[PDB]
Order: sequence, then structure tokens, then C-alpha cells
Amino acid sequence: HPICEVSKHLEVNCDKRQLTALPPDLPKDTTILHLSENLLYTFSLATLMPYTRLTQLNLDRCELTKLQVDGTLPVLGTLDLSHNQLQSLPLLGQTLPALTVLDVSFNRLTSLPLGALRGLGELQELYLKGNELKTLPPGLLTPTPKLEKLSLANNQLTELPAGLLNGLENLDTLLLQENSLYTIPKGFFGSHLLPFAFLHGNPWLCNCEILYFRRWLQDNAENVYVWKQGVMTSNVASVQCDNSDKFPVYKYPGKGCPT
Repeated sequence: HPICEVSKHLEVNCDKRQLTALPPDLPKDTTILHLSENLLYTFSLATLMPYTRLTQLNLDRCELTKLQVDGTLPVLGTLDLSHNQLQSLPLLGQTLPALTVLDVSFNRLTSLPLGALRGLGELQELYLKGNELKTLPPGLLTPTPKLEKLSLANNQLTELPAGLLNGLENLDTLLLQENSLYTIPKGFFGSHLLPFAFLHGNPWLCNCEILYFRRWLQDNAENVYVWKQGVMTSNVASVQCDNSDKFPVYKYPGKGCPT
């Protein structure tokens, strides 16, 4: 291609090219489109409809402040919108029915809309790390029962919906580290066998309302980890009471509390 380098499955590299918009006339059979590291500001998914075989779209580091969603990309499985400056998440369901991986990490989302994930029935991974979320809409994950990985790390969450994890029979990884959480709703984890949970870096308030969490931590000590930028060994003691001197939540007695 005159602007992007093509490799043949057909991978197209349009990255780090000072692009201000989608380059015209790309290979009709493009399968993977790299638009990473450019100067788009705004982008419309409808402009990609001509590429009926597109399964992976990377729009990371594109200075995006707005994302228009219309039309249909029927076989898109992965969408990377990380490292941009989107303030809101548009409704994607009607346009991306086959999506399994959605990454909107390191943006500036201040909230997620009601009914945000409707239609994303195949979603397996949702990354929202490094945004500006304070609370989440009820029923956020009702439309995505096949979710296996959920990352809400490094936001400013102050509360979690009691039923946030309802229906998630395949939940494998939950990242909630570095938020402003002080408690966990009774029954939050349900009977889910969650292998990897990251909960450190939060100002947990140890009082009678933390006992549900204390008991879950005791029962899941080997499933609590500390995040490390790399690729481990559990450390349940990483979850600490803020109203103390680094006292581990999993050892909080709760003396005198109603049982």
C-alpha cells in the first residue's frame, strides 16, 4: 500500500505514520489493522465497513477524544482503544456483535452509560484500567455472561454494585487494585471460584461491614495477588485496613459484631 505496509490472514500496519485520518483504499481483505500511534482526534467505525474480514482493530495512542459508532463490523473480535482521551464509552453492541476483547484502558472515562454493553454477548475480556470511574451503572455485566477477565484497576471507584458479578460463571481474573474502595457488598463474590483477584491499594474500612470480605479473603488467600508490571505468588496480606497500621483485613476479628 502507498501509505501502510501490508503483510500476508492479512495484517496492515498504518501505525506511527502521522495519520490524521483513515487512509483510503486499504486492502479489501485486511484482517488486522494497526492504526496505533497517529493523530486521529475523532474516528468513526462505519468508515471500516468495506473491510468485511476485519477481526482486529487497534486505535491505541491516537489522541482520540470522540468515537462515533454506526454501521456493522460483523466479525471484529478485538478492539483496542487504550491510551486515548475518550470521556465517554459509546454503545458498541449493535455494531460489534462478535467482539470478545475490548480495551479502553488509560483513557479519561468519567462514567459508563446505562445499558453500555448490550449486545456484546461474546465479550470475554474488558479492560478499563487507568480511567476516571467513580461508580458503575447497575447491571453493567448482565449482557456479558461469558466474561473471563475484568480490569477496573487504577480508577477512583468508591463503591461496587452488589450484583456486579452476577451471572459470570467463567470469571477468572478481577483487577480492582488502586481505587478508593472502603468496603465490599455482602455476597459480592457469590460462589465464584476466582483464581486471580487483585485488591490492594484501596482504603478498606475495617468495621463490622468488612466481615463478609474478611471471611472471603480467609477462604481465598491463595487467590489474592499483588500487581507487578510484567507477567506469581499470592499475598492476601496485601489487602489492608486503612484505619490501622497496615493491619491485614483477613485477620480482622470484628469483635462484638452481629453475626
